[PDB]
Amino acid sequence: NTSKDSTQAMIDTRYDTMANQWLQYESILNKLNQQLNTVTNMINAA
Amino acid sequence: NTSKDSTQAMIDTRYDTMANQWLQYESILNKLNQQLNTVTNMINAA
Amino acid sequence: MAFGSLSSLGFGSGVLTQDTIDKLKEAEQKA
Amino acid sequence: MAFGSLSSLGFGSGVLTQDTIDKLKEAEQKA
Amino acid sequence: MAFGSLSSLGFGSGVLTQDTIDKLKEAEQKA
Amino acid sequence: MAFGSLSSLGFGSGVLTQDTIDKLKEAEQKA
Repeated sequence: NTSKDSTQAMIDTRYDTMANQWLQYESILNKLNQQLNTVTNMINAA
Repeated sequence: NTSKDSTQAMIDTRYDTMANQWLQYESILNKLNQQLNTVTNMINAA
Repeated sequence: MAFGSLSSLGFGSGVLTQDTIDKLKEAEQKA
Repeated sequence: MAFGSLSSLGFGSGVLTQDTIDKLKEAEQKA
Repeated sequence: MAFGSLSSLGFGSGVLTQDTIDKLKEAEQKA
Repeated sequence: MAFGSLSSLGFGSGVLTQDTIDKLKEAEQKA
């Protein structure tokens, strides 16, 4: 049980950072989508 | 010509930042792809 | 793994249908 | 969820087949 | 025309590419 | 524009062919 729990910890250790990465690029693609909409707002405006 | 050049400046102004965003998410997706390969390297190793 | 890679990151790929609504309702009910 | 979105609203996507007719018949029978 | 109809209403169908960025830049330049 | 959005960011979508090689060669030649 002890060894299994150790490896279990290691398992979610990776995927937690991966979740952080997912939300990270969610924010980045929100920045780029909002900025594409921003240049599109300038395209429509300017 | 002057006014046209002003708006021309405004044009590339947006797309320069957009290029920065593109390389930005290139780096972020490189981080996530390398980290997916990292958790995959742990999956294969561990 | 030297080529282990993925192409994109996506969302919302598809079209709304009442069936999808029902699936979401079931998931919510469960959780 | 900031990007949680769907693209369209659709209907009738597809082609009629006797198999679909049979499925509808079964659904009606049930209900 | 009794069957003249369309299935859906859609947007954003696709993936961003620098090529699309260039096309948008050209369109803006024109207009 | 409230829905003006794109789904993904992608690369390398496709398969190599000698034709693509020729196209790249032409582009390089030009530039």
